[PDB]
Amino acid sequence: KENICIVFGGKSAEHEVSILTAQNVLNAIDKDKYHVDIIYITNDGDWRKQNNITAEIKSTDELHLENGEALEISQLLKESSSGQPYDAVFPLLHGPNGEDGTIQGLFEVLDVPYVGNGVLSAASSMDKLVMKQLFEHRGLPQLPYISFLRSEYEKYEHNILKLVNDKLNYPVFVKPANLGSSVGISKCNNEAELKEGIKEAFQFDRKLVIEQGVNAREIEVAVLGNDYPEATWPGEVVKDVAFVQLQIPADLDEDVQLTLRNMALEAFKATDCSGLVRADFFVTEDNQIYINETNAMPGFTAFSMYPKLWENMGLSYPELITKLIELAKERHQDKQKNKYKIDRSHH
Amino acid sequence: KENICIVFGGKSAEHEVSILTAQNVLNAIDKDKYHVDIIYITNDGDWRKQNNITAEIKSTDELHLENGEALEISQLLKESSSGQPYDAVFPLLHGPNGEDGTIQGLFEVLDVPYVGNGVLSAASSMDKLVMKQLFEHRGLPQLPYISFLRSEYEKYEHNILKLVNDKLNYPVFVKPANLGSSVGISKCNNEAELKEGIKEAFQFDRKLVIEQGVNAREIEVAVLGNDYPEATWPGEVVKDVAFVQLQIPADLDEDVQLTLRNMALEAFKATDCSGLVRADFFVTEDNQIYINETNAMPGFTAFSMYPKLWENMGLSYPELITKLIELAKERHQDKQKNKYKIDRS
Ligand SMILES: CC(C)(CCl)C(=O)Nc1ccc(C(F)(F)F)cc1
Ligand SMILES: CC(C)(CCl)C(=O)Nc1ccc(C(F)(F)F)cc1
Repeated sequence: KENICIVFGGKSAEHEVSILTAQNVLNAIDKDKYHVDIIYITNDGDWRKQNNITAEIKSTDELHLENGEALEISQLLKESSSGQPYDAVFPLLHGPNGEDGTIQGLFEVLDVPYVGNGVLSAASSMDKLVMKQLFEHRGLPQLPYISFLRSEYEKYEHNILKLVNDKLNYPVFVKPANLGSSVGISKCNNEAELKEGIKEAFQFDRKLVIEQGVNAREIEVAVLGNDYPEATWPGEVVKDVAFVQLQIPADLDEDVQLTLRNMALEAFKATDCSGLVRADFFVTEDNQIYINETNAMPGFTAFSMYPKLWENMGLSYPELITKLIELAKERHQDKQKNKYKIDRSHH
Repeated sequence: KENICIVFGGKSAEHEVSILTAQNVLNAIDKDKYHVDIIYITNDGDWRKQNNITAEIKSTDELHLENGEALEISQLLKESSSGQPYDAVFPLLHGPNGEDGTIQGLFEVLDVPYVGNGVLSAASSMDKLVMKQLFEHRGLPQLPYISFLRSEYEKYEHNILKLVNDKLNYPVFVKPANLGSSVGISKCNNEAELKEGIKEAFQFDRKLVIEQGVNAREIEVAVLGNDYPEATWPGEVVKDVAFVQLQIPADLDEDVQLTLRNMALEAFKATDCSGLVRADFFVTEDNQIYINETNAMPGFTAFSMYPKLWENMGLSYPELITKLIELAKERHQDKQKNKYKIDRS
């Protein structure tokens, strides 16, 4: 019997979704295959552990832990309640700066096996500019965009504003590079809104992307695995006004669906993901495809897109959770075996 | 006094360079201006703190190392033995196990102010493929290269080999993408050899780079800063043949030097560095410049290239160390301002 830890909470204003997701994951986990503990990180960095979750979590209130296994973070992560290391830890949260890739590094430093994306991949996917450069190199289609540092804008503003006029069609979005789904973002219908836009965004971030807007469907593909990933049929986030209602499979023609699946695997590769990614695309009325972004930590409730895309392939939510644990072990085992191969060559 | 920590040692095979480097850095810190603790990571992964280094370390043996205080990972990592929070922590080591970027993540999680590159820049510069894609986007010149995952070579070996034949001149080098300077690098003069080198590299990595080799001088530029970084004149290891004395400034045309300085600033930005990078170029006999890589954790003894390059600009080694501390504070304060502003919608 394997030992699992769910870490959730966070100081970031995603506390509640993190908690709901922990409840969803906790309730889809079979407790006779898995010995499960939880760690709740407050909006304070107080780490609170509860051991041996053996029963359905009837309420999200239950999971606002008031108490933890008093021990230090290190100790809380390096041994399961069963006395052995964890087989897999689920980081169901962003870095308590809203960051990704930070908790992964903690885990890596403590030699804790963990679910999902590694450090480079989780950090890569949270930086829109790095993400777009990786997709471009991979040959994935993207909408026109421009990027620059604050230092660049302050020196070459006229040049940069020219570049937007020459390359992008209004309306455009000004977006901070290094947030997730947050402030700083403004749709701009003209140059004067652009400049307001840049200034507001520079208040939260020193690096920006300006992207061309489009009228398109939001189409998403779930990818699962490590070295030989698989992509779901696409699903659609149905909305009458772009500014969860899911349609799975998406109403797209078959060649488009296939192209999307393949580009999802490509996106997953381009950012060197592990465990999973959700690839999010724009698909126009005329079936022009652009990749919008990958999401290394997608909504993961039982009713969320990523899990429901798998259900449609016949991978149920409990099985998806098990598959991600297995992937997590494989990846950890593989990294350690390679450490051994290298050490040995050194010797 | 401000409060500094140096973390050093680590599982990795850099263990003893890391120890020497702590020693150098320690002896370059003015103890009337700075209170200083150190944390040694043991080969087995254990953290051991030695508080309040107050004298010159004449010999590695005056460092407790494995025999410092047992240290769990916690919020306390923020805290000096003075009872003040650390102003800056030097991570003088690579990821004890994994990539680089890992102890940075840990510091990020624990809100520890740290010197040097952040998660994404430390990680992306330990990944040659990601580093090369970022260079390319910035318009930096690089030697022709191809890359692939194991899974792809397994499926498409013949096409991949043809690609090298088509796109690259031999000799070529086969490089694991991940970890630095280490195992699984081959020089390959023909296809028979390449296929051997690929096979051998995949024992240690799941992702490879194949580069066209060149005959070039290796030339380096140190950069220092956060948002308004500055680049040193370039330097070179003195060597009559290209297949430890340094020449700083390097023996190059002024204009080639200026171009390298600018390119270094560009490489710093391309990988979104903080604090510092050393940008390492190949310069051919006919002055063709190729960025080879950036190094987020460059040699940092008193005599290492990175500190010597700054010494030539008139920035002494202790001033270098102080500047890195100040940058680390500025950066940390800036993230604190941003998170505050972000969180306030
Ligand atoms: C929607 C979130 C609560 C945002 Cl972090 C979330 O954490 N999702 C998420 C976290 C972790 C993982 C996984 F653990 F599988 F890698 C998948 C999805
Ligand atoms: C030379 C090493 C021992 C290799 Cl990991 C090393 O750690 N160098 C180094 C580490 C840290 C820093 C900095 F503190 F600036 F980040 C600069 C240089």
